[PDB]
Amino acid sequence: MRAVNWNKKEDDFSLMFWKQNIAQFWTEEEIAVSSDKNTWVQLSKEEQIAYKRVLGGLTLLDTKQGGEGMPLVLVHLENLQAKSVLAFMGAMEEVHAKSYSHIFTTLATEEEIDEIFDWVDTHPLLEKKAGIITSYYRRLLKPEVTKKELYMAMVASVFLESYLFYSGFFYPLYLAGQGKLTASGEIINLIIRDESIHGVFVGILAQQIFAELSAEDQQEVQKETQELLMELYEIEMAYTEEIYTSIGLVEDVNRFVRYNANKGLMNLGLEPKFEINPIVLNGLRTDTKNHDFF
Amino acid sequence: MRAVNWNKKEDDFSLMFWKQNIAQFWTEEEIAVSSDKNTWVQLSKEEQIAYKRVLGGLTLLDTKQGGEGMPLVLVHLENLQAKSVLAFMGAMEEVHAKSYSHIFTTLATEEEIDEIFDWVDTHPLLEKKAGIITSYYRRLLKPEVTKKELYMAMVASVFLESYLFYSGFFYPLYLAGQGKLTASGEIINLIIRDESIHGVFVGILAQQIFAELSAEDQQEVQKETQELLMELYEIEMAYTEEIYTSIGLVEDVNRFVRYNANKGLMNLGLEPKFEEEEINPIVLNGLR
Ligand SMILES: [Cl-]
Repeated sequence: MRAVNWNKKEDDFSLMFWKQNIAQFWTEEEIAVSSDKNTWVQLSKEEQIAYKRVLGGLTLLDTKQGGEGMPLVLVHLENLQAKSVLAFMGAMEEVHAKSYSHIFTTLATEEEIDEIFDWVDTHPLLEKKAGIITSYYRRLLKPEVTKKELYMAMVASVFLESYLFYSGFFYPLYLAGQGKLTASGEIINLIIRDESIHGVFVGILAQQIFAELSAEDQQEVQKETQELLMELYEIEMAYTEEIYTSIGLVEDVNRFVRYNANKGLMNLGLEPKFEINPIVLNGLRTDTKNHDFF
Repeated sequence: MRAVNWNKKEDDFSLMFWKQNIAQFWTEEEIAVSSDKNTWVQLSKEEQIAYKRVLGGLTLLDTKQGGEGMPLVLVHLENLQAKSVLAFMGAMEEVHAKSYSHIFTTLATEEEIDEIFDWVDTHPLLEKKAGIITSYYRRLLKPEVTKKELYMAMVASVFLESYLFYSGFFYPLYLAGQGKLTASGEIINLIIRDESIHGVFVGILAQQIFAELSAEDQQEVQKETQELLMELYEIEMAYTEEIYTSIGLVEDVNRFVRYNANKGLMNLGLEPKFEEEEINPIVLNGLR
């Protein structure tokens, strides 16, 4: 039975991503959020509700990625060095989720927070969105998986990390780019810096598996991938209408969703399928690599 | 579908263990090991081989715990706060494995290191003991698991983290207690500080799942747990004989194995099964 041996590279990139994930390590206690209250109270009722709801949705996606996606993808990987990186990435998803709770504690009452998490649990679009992704993960709950099944779980992972978060990330970035809730904006930037490298790494692993598939299986997963992309897009368009219509931002968020869907495709080695709001860009500007990335 | 909500406690202990695991965070780059070369070269070849072999075995157990044990136990937990803790613990198992490679790079040539890992992969006792543990994990590769299956995977996890490591941890602690390889000894101590809290936490979870079983299921897993303990003991005694006979420490390591088996049992809420003894005082000084 093999032990991970870092003296003998198993691939050309796992060490670099291990080191970068470690270098980017942070926890919920490094960014104090209390100073955001001065601009929180200046938001309208409708803007506060949108902010809290998008944070709830972001929390759900991190919960599923750290607790189902990374574990089930990594257990079936044969590359022990890449397994190591994914295990660390899954732990950082849990750090991300906990950081949203830290934001909530500062900006909302105990009762308001619990109302948001009840709204998340019963929300039909969030349940549909997360169910679509996790179906590909739950297919891996068996002793032996095919490369097609593993590939499609990695696709789902890239789409969650590079794409599905961004209808939610929009709003903390939009406010921060206006000087509002900048400390929470710093946290979201740290989260984005991690998710960006997560999506690149899983996308590399997916491309390696894809090349190992038969031509017939390649054509089948290409179709499934394009269908999944658009299935999620339909749900995201319903979600942006639900969240952002009250505050006038639906079309802006949709452009941002498409931008990040294209990024997810590129992480998988695929061409863009869709043809960034400047205030969002300014809210990314606090992190040099985020602003360059986007 | 539920998102983790740390505002509303799911149990009385996950937040405390979350905070402690974060507080204990460290990586491979924080302890420079090159100063150990001065005492490494004073060891005989037999001592050096034993050290490298036991680190190879420790690396195998971390590989399986981070890459199979924690993932498969956590995926079936309903408690999202406890899931969070386990995901972090699994990542730290991978950090531990990477730290052993850091020690290897300092103390051995590239060819020597690859020889150790080939020795690990083809070792029959390491394959057997790892296979016994991972059999309980692999039973969780299905959409729905029973609480009996989850309990026995948690038992296997506590036995690995609180017990099976210690036939290997012995020798770095013993040498460090004598002033030898003390930088590597500092790393092993950081690893032990993590594994100790891992075993306590998983043991708490196991006791919770146990209380949720029918009496019939309780009687079954109680017996399976005692049998597993002693099946692993028989393998560990073969392993200590193989590793430590050359350097005269077999009976010393066996005492330490029994001590830590008892700790694993107590982490599960179970009574000790081996003669309760004082820890070897040289090892105690290596923990100091
Ligand atoms: Cl296949």
